[PDB]
Amino acid sequence: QVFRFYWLDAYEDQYSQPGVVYLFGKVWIESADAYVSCCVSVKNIERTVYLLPRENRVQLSTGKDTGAPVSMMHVYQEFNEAVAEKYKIMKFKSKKVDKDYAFEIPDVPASSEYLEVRYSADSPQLPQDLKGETFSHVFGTNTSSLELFLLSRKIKGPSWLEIKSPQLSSQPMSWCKVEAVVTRPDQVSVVKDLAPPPVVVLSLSMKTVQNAKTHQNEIVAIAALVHHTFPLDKAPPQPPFQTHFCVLSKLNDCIFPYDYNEAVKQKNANIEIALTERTLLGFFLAKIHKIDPDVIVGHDIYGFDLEVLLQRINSCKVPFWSKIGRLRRSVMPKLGGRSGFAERNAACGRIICDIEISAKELIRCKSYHLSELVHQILKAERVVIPPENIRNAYNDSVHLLYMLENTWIDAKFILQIMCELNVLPLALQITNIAGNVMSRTLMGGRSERNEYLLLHAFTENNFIVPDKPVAAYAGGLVLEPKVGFYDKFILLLDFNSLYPSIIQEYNICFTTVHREADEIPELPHSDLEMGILPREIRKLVERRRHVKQLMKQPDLNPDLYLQYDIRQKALKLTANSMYGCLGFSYSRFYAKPLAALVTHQGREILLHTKEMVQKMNLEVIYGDTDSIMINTNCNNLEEVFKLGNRVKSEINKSYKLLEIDIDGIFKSLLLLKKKKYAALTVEPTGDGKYVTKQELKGLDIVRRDWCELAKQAGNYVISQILSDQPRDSIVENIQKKLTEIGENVTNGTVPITQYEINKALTKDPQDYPDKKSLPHVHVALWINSQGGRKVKAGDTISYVICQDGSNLSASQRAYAQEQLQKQENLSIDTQYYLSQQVHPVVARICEPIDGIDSALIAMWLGLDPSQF
DNA sequence: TGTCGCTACAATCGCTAAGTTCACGCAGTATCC
Ligand SMILES: Nc1nc2c(ncn2[C@H]2C[C@H](O)[C@@H](COP(=O)(O)OP(=O)(O)OP(=O)(O)O)O2)c(=O)[nH]1
Ligand SMILES: [Mg+2]
Repeated sequence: QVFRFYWLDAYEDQYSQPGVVYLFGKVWIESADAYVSCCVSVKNIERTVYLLPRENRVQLSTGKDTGAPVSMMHVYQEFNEAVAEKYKIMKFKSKKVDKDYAFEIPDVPASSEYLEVRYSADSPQLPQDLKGETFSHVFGTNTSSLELFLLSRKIKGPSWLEIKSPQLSSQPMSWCKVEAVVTRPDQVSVVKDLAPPPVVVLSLSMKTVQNAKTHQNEIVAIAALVHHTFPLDKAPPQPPFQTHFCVLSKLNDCIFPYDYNEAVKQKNANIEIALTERTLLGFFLAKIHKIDPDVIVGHDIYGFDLEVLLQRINSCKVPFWSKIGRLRRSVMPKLGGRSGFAERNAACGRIICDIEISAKELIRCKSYHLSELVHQILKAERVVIPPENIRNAYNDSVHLLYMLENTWIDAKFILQIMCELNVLPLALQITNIAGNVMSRTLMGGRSERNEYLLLHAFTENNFIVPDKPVAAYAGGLVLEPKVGFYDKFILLLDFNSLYPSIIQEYNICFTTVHREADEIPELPHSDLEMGILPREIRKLVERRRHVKQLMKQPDLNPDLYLQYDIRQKALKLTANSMYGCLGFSYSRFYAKPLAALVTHQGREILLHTKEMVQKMNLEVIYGDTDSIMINTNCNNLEEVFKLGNRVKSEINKSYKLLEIDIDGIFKSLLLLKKKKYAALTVEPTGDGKYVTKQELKGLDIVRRDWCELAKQAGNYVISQILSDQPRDSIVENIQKKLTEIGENVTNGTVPITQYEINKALTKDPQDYPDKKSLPHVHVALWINSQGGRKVKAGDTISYVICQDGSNLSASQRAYAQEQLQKQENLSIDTQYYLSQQVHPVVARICEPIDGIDSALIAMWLGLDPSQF
């Protein structure tokens, strides 16, 4: 009678169907000897409200205090007489429950007795501020059905579920293969210790041509790759894709090449040629229904792909739109709005993976557009078709097939990127840790993950969580650097998980720090037991430590090493976001006093460590909120390691959980400012042999907002300055290289790509006020003016500042590289680069350097020293 | 419709206020009527 399946996604409609949640997942059907998508509708999820009784009865209007003690019987009688009649509640089940509370609502005791009352989700929802003569507060009034279900059944991310006494649906309600109806939450249970089942992953790339007549993006091809046995707990398979299907349509007025049909037939691929976008969309929807993928992956899927698909479906009136998801509906949610919420609702039941968002979360790159990711991750070169060539493709079979194969290659690259970063396993792990839904986790962001983690933690410990909500404080202390150049051995000491460790050691929790509704609250007493937040953060820290230890294994595959590093960084960021959400104004658990206490303890710890190290007769030259840089004044590495171990042990002796570890040994350092230095990191190889690795932190050479020419010049200068050559030779080489770069720029021998400068966008180009015209924004608008895919918020834009004879400021002459290559009145402003891109960076680098100054750099670059 | 925290640096733009130059008065000498 039981029903075991692996649930992946959950969907709830607060307005359409009250008290109903649909769970989508995989179920093993023995006859087919494979998993089939199944949907389970958990109905009758009653809403629970906790009422806080008063100590004594109070008159409602007079605001008096009669003095009659208020018991649970009196509370129930009042709710049955006044409130039940007032708000038209017919049936409700009432019981007395002893629950805890420690959050930001005044006059609520830590532990007290409440009258839990439930009733159907069809009944009206009580107001959040409801009060009465016998009760002073009502909680959980705005509790969503999904949250109630997840917290009641203790479901934490994807996992196997067992359903008792399943029912059959009267009529089909989902596009899946198996359906089942659960009459109550209590009939659903969780079964642990079972491997996740392989899922279907569909990677799709589409090419569109915009109609300037209506500024509508019309789809002309969809190249899609599918793998039916993609694992969620193992390494990506090779080859990453099993089979594929291609669909290619024509425009409204253009026609196919002469012998397109014969060439397509000879190609032997699964090419299905749809005459019109309507037939193409119908075929795509039928294919999606047949495959029924569980994880649809793409690039800009949430921003461009799904939005265009749904808009064209609506325009062409493709009958069964709801097949894009897994539920059966008739009315499409209104498009637009912020975020991909419309897209997510449209694709309900399918986990949408946007490798753009995932790449932004996982790695750091100068640009996040597909070509840059392909070059950086896969180390391949991507051929880009200009939109004019896409329009002109309808003139020969060869070019049309080239366009289709380019779409196919883009889809393959998207799948390869998804597999390389290991996005799906990491999403599963983080979802299990947090306990939210996987689609939200893959949508990005840290607030929901930590919020659901703390929801699960507090709920399981008999606590009433706060109702969902419908530089504030000081931070870390940065030591004043001893700016200069150091040629001896510098020993770096860095704390491990400093803020998690502070939370653990000092027992900082909602139930331990007695706040008061900007003074740092008192530390908790050492008598109290460990709180919920220390326990959760300790679990996170232990998981990260386990991953790091697993990384230390010798002879590891470099790809597996990078995957482990990414996972460790993700866990570190998860813990740091758990800390940060305490100081998030819109968070469910906004506890600014707790964050202030944590930061104050961090500052105190750093100050104490600095004082201890200085009291040890050692030199301290830098430190950023958890770290210290020490000038050993030694040239032997063994003594450096010995002293480092001694000082690390001495510092660790004063703490119970906080530990200090030797971060690295720098043979040479260039301390310029706060958060700006370059060093030759030393990694010992053995038998007294060590390898020197360069390391730049915060310099302009490691920033995407500078031209690659300036970055190259600064890198060469830093390499020379950090070398062991005599100073005179270093200065001579710097002069020679600067003269060479000046000659190259003056003679136009530099490659054009070295002039690009990248600046990201915060809002849409339209939403930027008319604050003159910020360079990138300027170019951004041009890109939107031109006939190409628009540029939205959070998109990098590479522009080249060029001469136009305008006698205007540089910031108002920013242009795209294609603009320069096209227009005959635009030329690269050589003087601008030589004076404001190369000179500033090298001058900043060489500030503490003897023999080099701004005037000398200008002279070597061929500029006029006068102004400098 | 959501949206982790804070600290630091750097370029750009607007504002604006001190600093500067250029021009108006007085005194003297001189030339030229
Ligand atoms: N909220 C938040 N806090 C951060 C972030 N990055 C760093 N911090 C805080 C918490 C860290 O413990 C502290 C020191 O930074 P670290 O990069 O050395 O990380 P941490 O010491 O926690 O761990 P680790 O040294 O990598 O083992 O600064 C962040 O992105 N968000
Ligand atoms: Mg650290």
